[PDB]
Amino acid sequence: LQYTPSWMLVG
Amino acid sequence: DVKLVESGGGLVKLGGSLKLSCAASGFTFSSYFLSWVRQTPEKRLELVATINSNGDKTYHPDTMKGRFTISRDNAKNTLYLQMSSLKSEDTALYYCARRDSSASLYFDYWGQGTTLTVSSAKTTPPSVYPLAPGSAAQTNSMVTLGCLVKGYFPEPVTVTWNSGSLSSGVHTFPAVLQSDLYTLSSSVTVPSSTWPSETVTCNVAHPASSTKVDKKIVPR
Amino acid sequence: DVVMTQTPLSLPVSLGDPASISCRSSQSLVHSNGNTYLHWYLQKPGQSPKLLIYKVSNRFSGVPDKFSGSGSGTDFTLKISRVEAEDQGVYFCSQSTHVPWTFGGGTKLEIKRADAAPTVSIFPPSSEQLTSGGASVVCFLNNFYPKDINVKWKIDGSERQNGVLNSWTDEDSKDSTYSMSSTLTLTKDEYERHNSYTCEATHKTSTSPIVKSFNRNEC
Repeated sequence: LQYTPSWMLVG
Repeated sequence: DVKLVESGGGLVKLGGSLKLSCAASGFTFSSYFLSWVRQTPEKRLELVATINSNGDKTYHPDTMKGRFTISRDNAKNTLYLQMSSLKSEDTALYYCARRDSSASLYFDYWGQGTTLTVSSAKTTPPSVYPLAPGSAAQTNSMVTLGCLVKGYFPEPVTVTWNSGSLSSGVHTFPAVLQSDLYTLSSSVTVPSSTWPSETVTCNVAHPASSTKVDKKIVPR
Repeated sequence: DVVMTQTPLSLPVSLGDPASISCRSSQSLVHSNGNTYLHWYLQKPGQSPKLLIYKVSNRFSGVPDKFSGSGSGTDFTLKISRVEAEDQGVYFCSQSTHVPWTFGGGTKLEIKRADAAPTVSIFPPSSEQLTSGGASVVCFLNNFYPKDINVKWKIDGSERQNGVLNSWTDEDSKDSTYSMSSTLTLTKDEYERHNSYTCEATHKTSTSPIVKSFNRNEC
C-alpha cells in the first residue's frame, strides 16, 4: 500500500 | 529557541472559510518541512497537511482534500492553512509542527495551537433550572442538589454556589452539544441539616450574552 | 493510513510502579527501506505532545532512561520502569511508514486508588422547565472508582426515550475519583404521558445495578 514517498524522506 | 506560533482561530459559520497562520522563529525555516495536525474535541489523531521546504510539494489526505490547503512563505517564516468549506466536524485545536531534519519522520517542535469552532449558532443565553431531589437524595447526611444550565452559545459559562462560598462537594460537568447548543450541569453536596434549612443558590454567568442568573434551590 | 490500536485505553497506577502500553498497527510498519516509522508521544494536560521515542526504540534528546520502547512490524510496546508523577498524561503512537500518518486513540496513565461506589441521585424536571414545554430528567453518578460505569434509563420499565447525553468529569485531583451525569430530555408531552422514571447503573462494586427512581404524579 501507500508507504511514505521519496520526498518527505528527503532532507 | 525553536518556537512556532499558530494564530487566526475563532468562530466561523458552516461552509465558511478562514486562514490560519504559523509564525516560526528561532531557526532556519527554509530548511524544515512542516505540517498542521489537529485535535478533535474528543482528543484525537489528526494529520491535516504537510509541505516541503521552499514549498513546491504538498500532501493532503483525501478527506481534507478540498477543505484544506497548505502553503508557506520562506521569504517570511510563515506557514499557513487556508480552510474553505468548513463542516462542523472540523472544529478542533490546530497545531503547527516541524519535522526532524534527519528525515526520521517525526515532529520535533509543536506550537500551542489555535482553536477553531464551526457553528452557525447565534449568541443564545442559557436557561437555568434548579434541581431539588424531591426523592430523598440520601436523607443520610449528604443531600445533593444541582443546576441544569441549558442550551446557550458560545461556550463558556461559569457557575458557583452561594456566590463561591460553596466550593466543597461541587462538581461541574464539562459541556456538550445539545444540537448546535451547549448544555452543562453542576452539582453540590451538602449536609442534610444544611438544607433546606439554609439557602443554596447556583450563580450562572454567560458573559457572551451579558447574563447573570441566580437560581434558588427550593424544595421541589 | 492504518489503524493504530492502543491498549489499554486507561491505566491506573501508583507512583513507583511501572507500566506497559501496547500499540498495534493494522498493516505492517516496515517501510520499503527497512526503517520502521513507529513513534511515541506524550501529552500533558494542557500542552502539545512531546516526542519520547522514535523509530520504535530511539530515545529522543532528554528522555529519561525509565522510558524505553520495543517491538517489530505490527505489535509494539512502550514501557516505563518506575512511574513518576511527571509521567502522567496521555500517550500516543504515530506511524509514518504509510501516508497519511496516523496516531492511536491514546492511552491514559491515571492514579490508582481504592474502589469507590457512586452516589446516584435522580431529579424530576423543574416546573420552570416544563412551563417551557421541554422536560429534562437528570441523574448524577458521584465520586466513584474505578472509571468504568454504565447507566440505563427505563421509562415505565422500558429502556429510554432518546435524548440521553452523558457527561464525564475528569479524575479528581483530591480524591482521585470520577463523576458523571446523564440527562434524558423529552418533550413535555411524552414526559406527561408516563409515570415512572428510572436511572439505573452498574459498576463493579455492586453485584447489582444501583437504582434511583421516581414517579411523575407524586413529588
